[PDB]
Amino acid sequence: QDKCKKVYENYPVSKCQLANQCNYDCKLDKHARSGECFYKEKRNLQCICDYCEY
Repeated sequence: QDKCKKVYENYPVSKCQLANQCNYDCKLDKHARSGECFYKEKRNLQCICDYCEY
């Protein structure tokens, strides 16, 4: 179970609404190729990073 994408310890759900945020941050702290947001729990939200492409 590698998964090019990795879940962030804890990210802001509100700011997650903006893809430019999750990516910018993910590629800033994690320095990952990219970063997107996922829909966890019933309403809660999560932010996952990306370390691959194509």
